[PDB]
Amino acid sequence: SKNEWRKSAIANTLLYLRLKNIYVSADDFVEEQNVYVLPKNLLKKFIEISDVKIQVAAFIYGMSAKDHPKVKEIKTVVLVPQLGHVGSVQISNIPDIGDLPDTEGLELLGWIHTQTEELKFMAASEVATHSKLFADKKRDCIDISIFSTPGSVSLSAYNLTDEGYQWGEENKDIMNVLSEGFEPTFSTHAQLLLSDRITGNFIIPSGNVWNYTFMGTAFNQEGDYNFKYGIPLEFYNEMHRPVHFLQF
Amino acid sequence: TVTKVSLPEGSFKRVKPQYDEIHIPAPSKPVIDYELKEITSLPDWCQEAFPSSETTSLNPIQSKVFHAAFEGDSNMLICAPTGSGKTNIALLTVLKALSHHYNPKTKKLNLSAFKIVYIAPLKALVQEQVREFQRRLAFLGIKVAELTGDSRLSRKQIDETQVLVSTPEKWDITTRNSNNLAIVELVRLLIIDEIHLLHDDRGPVLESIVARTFWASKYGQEYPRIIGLSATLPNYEDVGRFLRVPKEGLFYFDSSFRPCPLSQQFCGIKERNSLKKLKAMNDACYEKVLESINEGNQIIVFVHSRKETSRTATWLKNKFAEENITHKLTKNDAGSKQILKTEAANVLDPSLRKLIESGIGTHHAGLTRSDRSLSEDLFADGLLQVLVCTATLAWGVNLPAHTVIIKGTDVYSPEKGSWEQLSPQDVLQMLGRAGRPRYDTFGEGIIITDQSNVQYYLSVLLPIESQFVSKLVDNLNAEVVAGNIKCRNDAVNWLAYTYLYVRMLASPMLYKVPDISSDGQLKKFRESLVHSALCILKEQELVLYDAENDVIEATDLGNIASSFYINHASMDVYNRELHTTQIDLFRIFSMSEEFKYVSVRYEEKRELKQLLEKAPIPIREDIDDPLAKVNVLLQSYFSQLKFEGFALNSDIVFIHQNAGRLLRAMFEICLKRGWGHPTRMLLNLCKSATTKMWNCPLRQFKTCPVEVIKRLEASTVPWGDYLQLETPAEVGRAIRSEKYGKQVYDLLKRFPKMSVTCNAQPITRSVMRFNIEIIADWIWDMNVHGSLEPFLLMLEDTDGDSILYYDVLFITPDIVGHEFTLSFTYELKQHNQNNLPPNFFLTLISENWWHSEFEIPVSF
Amino acid sequence: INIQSFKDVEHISFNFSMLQMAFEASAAAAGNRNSSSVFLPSRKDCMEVASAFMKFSKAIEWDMLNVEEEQIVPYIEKLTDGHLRAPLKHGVGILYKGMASNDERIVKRLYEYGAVSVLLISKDCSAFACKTDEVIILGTNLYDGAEHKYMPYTI
Repeated sequence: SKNEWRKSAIANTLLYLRLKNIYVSADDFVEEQNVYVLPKNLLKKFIEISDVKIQVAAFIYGMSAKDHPKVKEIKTVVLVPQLGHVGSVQISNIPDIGDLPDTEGLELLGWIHTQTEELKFMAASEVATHSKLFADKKRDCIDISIFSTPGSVSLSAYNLTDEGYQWGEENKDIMNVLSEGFEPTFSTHAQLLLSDRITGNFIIPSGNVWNYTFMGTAFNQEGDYNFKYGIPLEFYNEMHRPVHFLQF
Repeated sequence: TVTKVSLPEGSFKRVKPQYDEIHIPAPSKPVIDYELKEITSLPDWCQEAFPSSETTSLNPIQSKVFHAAFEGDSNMLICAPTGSGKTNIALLTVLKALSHHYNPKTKKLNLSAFKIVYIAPLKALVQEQVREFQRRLAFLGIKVAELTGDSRLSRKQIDETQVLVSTPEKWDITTRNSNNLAIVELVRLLIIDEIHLLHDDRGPVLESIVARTFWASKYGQEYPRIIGLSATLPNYEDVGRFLRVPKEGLFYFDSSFRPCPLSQQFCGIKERNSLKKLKAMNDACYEKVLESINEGNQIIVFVHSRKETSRTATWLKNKFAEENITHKLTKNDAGSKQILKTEAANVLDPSLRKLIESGIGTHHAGLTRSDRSLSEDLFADGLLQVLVCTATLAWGVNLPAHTVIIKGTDVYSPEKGSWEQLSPQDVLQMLGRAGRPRYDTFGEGIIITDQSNVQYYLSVLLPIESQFVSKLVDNLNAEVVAGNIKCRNDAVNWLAYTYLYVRMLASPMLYKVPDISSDGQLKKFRESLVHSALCILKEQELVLYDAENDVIEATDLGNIASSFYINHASMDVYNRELHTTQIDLFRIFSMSEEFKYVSVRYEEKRELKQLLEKAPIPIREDIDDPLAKVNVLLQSYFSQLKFEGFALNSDIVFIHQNAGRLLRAMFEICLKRGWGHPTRMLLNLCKSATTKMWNCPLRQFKTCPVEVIKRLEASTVPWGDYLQLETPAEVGRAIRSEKYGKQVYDLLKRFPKMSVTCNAQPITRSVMRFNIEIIADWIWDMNVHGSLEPFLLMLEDTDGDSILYYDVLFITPDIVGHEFTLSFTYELKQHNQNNLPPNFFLTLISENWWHSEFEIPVSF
Repeated sequence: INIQSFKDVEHISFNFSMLQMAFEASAAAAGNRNSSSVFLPSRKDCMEVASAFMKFSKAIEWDMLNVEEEQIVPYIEKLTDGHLRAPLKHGVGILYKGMASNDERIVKRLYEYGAVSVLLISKDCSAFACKTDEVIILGTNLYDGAEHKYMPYTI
């Protein structure tokens, strides 16, 4: 049937319950390298607006404190026009947010996204997309991968090596079967800390819609889009589905 | 347990194989100590009020009551036989009430000082009295209006009117409204028709109505005149007490006094099994129908269901042809047939037509409005010999026949989940059709039932007991909400003006009193009921209660329950449950008490299924379930679906007139409770129910052509986009029509979208003041906007889930175009006090106009 | 200091329901033999509240001036502004900007002695130090048809 989504849409209502089980990938703390702090409220919301099956992604912007130049607090999650799939997501370009208020000296720290396959390393659609977005622009951009599954969510932060990037540049496209040249060693654990003592916020497209699944013709993947602070829409929000209200 | 019914002298029983019939002769003339009061003896204005009654004088009952009615101002209770002439009796009391205001010397008649209310049990009859009273009281230039069937704010106006004809419930809601207290003061005549409804499970409405007129008046001090109109039944004594009628004004008329005097007959079917019992009644029915026809008389058959009418009518049709069929076709083949068969063809659609060709009609709701009006009018005109009816005819219409047969008295109570016997008031309503008073020398009423029941219906042609406990919790809350209860002594006083109370004192064993002799006038019992009631209310957060202290307090949630007439239990569910979703709302909507009785009847079910599978919002519920009907109906109203069945089309109408203020009550709760997403969705449903759409509002101007909107709806250009253009040529270019482009623009120009700016000022740490400046400029409307367009203003949290302040703005033609300012304070929660959020939101939504919402961020 | 909030009232100066509570407080003052003054945002509101207070006082056991009615008529004779005569008579004083000093002092004195139990005072005349036991501020909004809105009192 067409209505695969109906079942998923009902599912996403209980997606808030997955946040009684929040797991963060940890290893030995190294003060020689960075630590990324993700405000807990942003996580809670970002999951609440995600799908159970289809990938959902955003950029993260943040900045260092004075106390430690290596503690990068994430301040803002910028949700942008995009077209999700199972196991991959097509994302529009790094947003221009320069002209918004309170954006004084934010760094683009990277991206954050859902997935339905728990791994210990960045996968091949991840590496393709990570290179697509950041290859020629900002190499240190991390990837925060969220493994979201019934019961729980599990966060995992990665850097990408230059071999990773190069390999990703080689792959303009990714197929289900080809799986050519891939390495789990392409990516490296990055230090992520979830904190509840700082609260971050969202920046959303000005049109308000971030989910161009049911509008896949109008999705401009190099679109010059506008943005504002604001509360992000849910994945199957009526506005992401003009078409279903036409049948009715 | 046996309570054998005394039958008048001359009564007798015949035993027939299929049914025991038992006979009650027409009664002898009474002692003639009266003169029929010819109209001409009435003062000369009135006389108009009685134009061309065939008699040109009042009938016996009316003449005897005329002194006290028209020359008296005393309260009155009139118990009389069925079909005794209630209108003119009501009329006499009306005219008297008018007399107290107009000057005898002055030509001029005061119209603002007096309000007359006429309570009547069913809309069918309420409408009828409105038509009749308008015609008759036309000459005095007074307005008679049905007190509005659906809405609430538009009641404040209907005091354009001098005679209000309501049902008990509509007048209960009206008069229970704190704001209507203004207008209850002008009500001088309160006519309650069918006052013996007191005994029905609807009767407490009449108790509440009266308890309120006497007891709650207080400082305003002048009680209206009351005239009860009743069936002759035991306890009329107690009833006249209940509505403070003194002996001057109490009347009881024996069957001797009944105009169009009624003959009764009771076929007591005796067959045990269903197949043969059903046959027994059909035969039994056929005989009586035949007899009535052989005497040149017409006849109305009451049956329990709508499918029954058509199958009973058919049995007859065929059984009449099985032997003769000449008898009912026509009065004369030459006279009738061309006049019948012309009319038989024209509006008749269903199997009804093959029946009408045979001179027998069917009549039920869920039948084409034109189709049932033919039935009434053909039967009225002699052309149909036999109308087969569902019970509604009895309350709705004024369509008499010489003979009326109740086939069967089995009825289905959905409330009781079970089959049951006809209530007494239904049987008495039905029998009020029997006997055409102007034409017929007399009338005939035939009940057909199981022998078990015959004794019972004999007695009827009944007891009355209070059900006030069952609805006690809901009804207590409403007085708590009206602020008349703060401590539980107010509650045990209140209960003293109930029927329950008068009835408990008098049969304490029935009502399970502990000990009347200890309790005296049941003071501890009252207090105990009140307690238990209050605790279950407190348990559910409709009230605040301290037993020890003894303070009763009114919650916002209880305040919704009272105002929207919602069951306390239902308020509980709404409390806990409100992740509520669109699909759920439609369900919850459909769960409303207001729609308790909605049932999916067999015939309409096929059509209903067609709509339930094209439904835009999923329905979890079955097509068996009533909830699915209400849901699919409401979805239809939003899509303005064309309906064939009359039954169902009435149903749907009933839904939209409530949908509005129910959906609002739902919205109000969610806004109070903070739930962003259902609050947002409810606001739309509310819009959707105003605008009758899920559509550019060029369709909302009655004065637009049908083609022009269709091109703009498909063209996907934003609605507001068309509004921006300030040039009359430009608007016409977008339409792609020249002449429609100049006419459209003036309408287009008038519509406007607010402008809002808002800064914030911290007064203290905790307290933020918000200063707002607003403008919209729109073309004035004498047709499109009314006197005002109201606008909800909310300030809500960043998530858009928590309403922090609200206020309603009413824009008026003097307000549009010019700027104004609003200020308010809101106290930041501790969370936000420590870390300010980035922004809040401030939003304005038209209560009336789709997609006129305008929201702006309010930065920290 | 007892502070009582009230729904949907930002829209106007005070509503029927608030007025009732003001009257309950003034009756409670009257019953404790304490004197109460009531503060209103306008002169109109003083007149209109007086009129409600007369009506409300009739419909209670306590409708007393606490003094005989023949003795009050010599005083009311001055009639500098007829509108004040009618209320003053029932035990209720009025103070607005622009009174005749006759009016002013005739009203003050009757309160001073204890003839009239209740004083009603414009927000403006709040300056005049007119001490009492109980105070009722009945509504805390001002209309200006400059910004076409109601504004709340400043502390």
